[PDB]
Amino acid sequence: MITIPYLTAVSTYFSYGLLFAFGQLRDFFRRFIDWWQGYAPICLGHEDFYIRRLYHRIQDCFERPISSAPDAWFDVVERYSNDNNKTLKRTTKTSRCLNLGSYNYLGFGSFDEYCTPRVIESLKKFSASTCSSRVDAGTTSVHAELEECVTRFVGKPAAVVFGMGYATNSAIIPVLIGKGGLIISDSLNHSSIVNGARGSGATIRVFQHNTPSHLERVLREQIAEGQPRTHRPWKKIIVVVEGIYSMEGEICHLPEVVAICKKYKAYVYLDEAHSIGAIGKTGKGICELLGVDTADVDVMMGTFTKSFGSCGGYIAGSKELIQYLKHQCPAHLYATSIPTPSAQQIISAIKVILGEDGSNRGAQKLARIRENSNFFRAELQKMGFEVLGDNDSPVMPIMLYNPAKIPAFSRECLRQKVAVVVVGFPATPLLLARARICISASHSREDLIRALKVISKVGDLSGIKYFPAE
Amino acid sequence: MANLYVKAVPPPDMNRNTEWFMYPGVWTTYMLILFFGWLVVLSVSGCSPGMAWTVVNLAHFVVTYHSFHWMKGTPFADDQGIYNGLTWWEQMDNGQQLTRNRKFLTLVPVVLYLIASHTTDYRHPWLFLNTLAVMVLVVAKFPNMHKVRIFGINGD
Amino acid sequence: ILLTRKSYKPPKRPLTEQEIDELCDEWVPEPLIPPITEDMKHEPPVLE
Ligand SMILES: CCCCCCCCCCCCC/C=C/[C@@H](O)[C@H](CO)NC(=O)CCCCCCCCCCCCCCCCCCCCCCC
Repeated sequence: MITIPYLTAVSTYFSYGLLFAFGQLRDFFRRFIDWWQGYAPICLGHEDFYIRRLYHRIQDCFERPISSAPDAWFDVVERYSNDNNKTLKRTTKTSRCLNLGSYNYLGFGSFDEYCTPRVIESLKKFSASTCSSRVDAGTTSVHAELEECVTRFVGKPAAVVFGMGYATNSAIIPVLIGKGGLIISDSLNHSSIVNGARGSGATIRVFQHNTPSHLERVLREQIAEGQPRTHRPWKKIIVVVEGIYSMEGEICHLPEVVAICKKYKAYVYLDEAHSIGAIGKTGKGICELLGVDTADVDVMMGTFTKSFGSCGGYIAGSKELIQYLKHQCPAHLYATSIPTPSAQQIISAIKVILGEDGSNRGAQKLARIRENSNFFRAELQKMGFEVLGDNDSPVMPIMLYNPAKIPAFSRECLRQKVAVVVVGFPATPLLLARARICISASHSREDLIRALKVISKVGDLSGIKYFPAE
Repeated sequence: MANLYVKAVPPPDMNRNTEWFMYPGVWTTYMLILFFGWLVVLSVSGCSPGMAWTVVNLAHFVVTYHSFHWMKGTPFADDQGIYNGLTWWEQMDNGQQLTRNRKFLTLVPVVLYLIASHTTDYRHPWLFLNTLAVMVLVVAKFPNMHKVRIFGINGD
Repeated sequence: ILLTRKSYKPPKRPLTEQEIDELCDEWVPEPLIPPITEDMKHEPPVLE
């Protein structure tokens, strides 16, 4: 699924083994110096080896504090050590870098003159948020008006909105499935989905990432073998897939997945976290870009953090599914309602996207998010880099493959006034370290042109042009 | 200066600890580390090739035994210590026995001991040791020695 | 010797005397015969 140059797959294992060897050696001279209030230690000796022997070496590439709105250009605060690199502290000095590590695709995480004036007015009339849950006193009028805009937008009959995009997967999967069920998940699913599956009693299998000929062969075996020990019938089967598989940048093969789930009478659980304002000619997600009937999928989970510039989540489906969840979902019963100015800013963003604001800049954003991604991705391939994903996706990871290139590609770019994101080993597979580039609809062409020459010059030093240029 | 592209497939294996041992390039590095140690030993202190192969076989004993058969658990806290009563050898391949990658790991301590004996003229000063080392390695990797301990030493 | 063996999964852990009791309680048998109808019950002549 990823083409790896053979000579680089060898100098990566060597680079990791050298780190392992020096780390064990150094940790062996600490265990004999600890000779100089009775409870067990907070953490054992060797459960955080790669946290203190690999992460602390490059800890200045993460948790960079900024002091400006998440815009195309922000200010980055500078940090010193003051005690030989153990606890970084922040100065007063700042910079002015190009934002390429945020998520605001449509450029809503800013001050725009249709949403912020309405949200400020919906603040001084409702005071932040209610202190009760939604079934007691936290269902304001704004919370009832917003659950209609989401149903109109997404397309399904009814929807529920929560206040966290991570609790939208750990507090719902236990409700729909329980013990005796099955969950054929995709390999590269978020942590929230797997934690939600663990919170119930269901069994989890995994089919190969983004290929249906392997999804069929797993369903056949699992229905022909029943429960793992007492070969009862499987009470249910649910298949979980994602719209755009981030950190791989690929659009899912939805038409070929739904067709196989219909045949074996399994259910489908879609996850449009990255693809609900980005892809599509109207912004309706993958079910519109790929031309699939929205009633073939049973549940559709989403998130407003990335595109609409406001926290939250939702679930949409048949009108009895929503009635069941509103009566038996712990996140709906026990948790405080989503704040009011954080719901007005979703209402007034869906109005802009649908063009009901009077102006017509709801289509300029949707066109400029595409004419920027198709340009950046095309230009990176011509210089010989290795970028993944298709042509219609806001994310494009660049593969690095070497643990030592992670602090080298980031420190140079920050020094030349460009900010990016890099991902290491403990989170990713060992061999696949990458950098993630996020392109928004607020970047101008003059910025992408200037940022491509900064990247092309840094990529010569590290030698990450694995493919041949022209 | 880059050729020989390989299209690696992701085996699910759902375990950070023992999934990296399936991507292309592991065997070659395994052997090149051994061939690199052999040359570096007889450069920092000029000696006979036989002894140097002996020092390689003795260093490869402690490193491999302490890593594959002594340590238990995983260094990643994400799985909430699901594998606390298992060693790295037992976690491999979800407990599947006699696979392609287990036979390669079984076959190396033998072939490396043959080389350290055939160039040291057997004798007894080194023969006694090398035999003990290879014997310990091969016994620890037997299919029947699965989740079984010796007198309950480092067993629970 | 080894380079010719076959990969096998480790043996499974047998059912307990408690689990079997449940399976013997969920199982339900079908009726011995199908339910009768009214066309199914015509008597033949009795002659002398
Ligand atoms: C200088 C060149 C190398 C110098 C020595 C390097 C030896 C280090 C390799 C040891 C492999 C450890 C395998 C499992 C260890 C587990 O115990 C621990 C905790 O459970 N897992 C972890 O820390 C994370 C699991 C994966 C981390 C492995 C990173 C190292 C990747 C190298 C593997 C491929 C290259 C070597 C193949 C196996 C090497 C066998 C040792 C060779 C003996 C060398 C002595 C002359």
